[PDB]
Amino acid sequence: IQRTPKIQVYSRHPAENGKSNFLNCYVSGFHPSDIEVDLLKNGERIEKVEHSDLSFSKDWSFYLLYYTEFTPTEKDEYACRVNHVTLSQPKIVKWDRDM
Amino acid sequence: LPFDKATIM
Amino acid sequence: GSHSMRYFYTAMSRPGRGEPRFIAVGYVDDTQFVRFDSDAASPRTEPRAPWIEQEGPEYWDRNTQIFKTNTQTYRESLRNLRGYYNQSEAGSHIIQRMYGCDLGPDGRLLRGHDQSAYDGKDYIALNEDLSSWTAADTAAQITQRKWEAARVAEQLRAYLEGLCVEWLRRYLENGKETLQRADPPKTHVTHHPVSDHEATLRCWALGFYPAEITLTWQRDGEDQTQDTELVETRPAGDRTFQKWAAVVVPSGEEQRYTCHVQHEGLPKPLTLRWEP
Repeated sequence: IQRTPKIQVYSRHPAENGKSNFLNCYVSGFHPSDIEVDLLKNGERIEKVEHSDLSFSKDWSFYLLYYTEFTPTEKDEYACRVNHVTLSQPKIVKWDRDM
Repeated sequence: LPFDKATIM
Repeated sequence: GSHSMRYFYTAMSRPGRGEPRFIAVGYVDDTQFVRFDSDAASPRTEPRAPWIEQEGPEYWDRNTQIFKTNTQTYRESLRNLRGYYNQSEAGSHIIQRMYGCDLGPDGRLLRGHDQSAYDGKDYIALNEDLSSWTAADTAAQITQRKWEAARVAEQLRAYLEGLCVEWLRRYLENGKETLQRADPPKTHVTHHPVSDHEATLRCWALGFYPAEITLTWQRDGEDQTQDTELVETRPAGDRTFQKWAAVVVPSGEEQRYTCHVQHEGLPKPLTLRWEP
């Protein structure tokens, strides 16, 4: 009856330390549509994160893009925290520049 | 432009 | 090339948390151009692409009237489908609809679509003839009788062959600089040792539009479908899309692997290798 989200965390442009970019968290393939998505900076929730309007794929599963402006560095850790009815606990996916 | 009606299912 | 228009509707009940929410979004290919949300502070059809902004107040008012009426109709439909499945008034349910028209490279109607789902499962679909229905079960057969009585298929056929194609062609002209522009993927191959005997080859495709792309790895010219890790195509947030395909290869055999890229924007398809 329910489908768990696929999660991808990545940047809009290839990452360059000290250069402004966008941090994206793309959640897709989930059902039902209610979902909680946070972008994290060193485990702390980032404010003013924007997201795309709710839409869905040919198999009826939903997708959303959560994004925020960010300036990556060598030491700062970025992640996406997702909760859905299908998950026992929030899933955290770390940002990896090569993924 | 969308279809002008949604008919009760 | 080929183009399509689609509207996507989501109607979601939420017992104890108010009346069902109705969402409508409209797309031309992979470009969203409108949104309507019954939960917005002031629900109205809003533009989501710059080329639709030139549409007059009569366009915006017409869209808003249709979506406001659909908000009410879908609340009635959710009540009905709850009854058809003998479901309790406690659970949250969703009706989805996706419909629209496909044009061929000559701009002529290829085919029309009208499909509905209940809780993410096919429920009722307009057949390709645009005259008959495929009902998934005995609940959907009730909807099918109602829709035949209101002559829904005939009204949909007139729209799909008429207004749908006409407005899609208008949008394609008004938005021709983006909608009729295919941006080819920017590609590269990365290499990362996973051990002393194996390495990951990752083939990247960035900044392309539309989202449709083919990324494959070959070993000695043989497709590696099973051994390839393929991520879902993902939006960059600037209209373009991204994708990558990875293979774990034996150290010293990297040159036996080739990445193949097919996309509408490329003058010619690509064959890439890891360049040490």
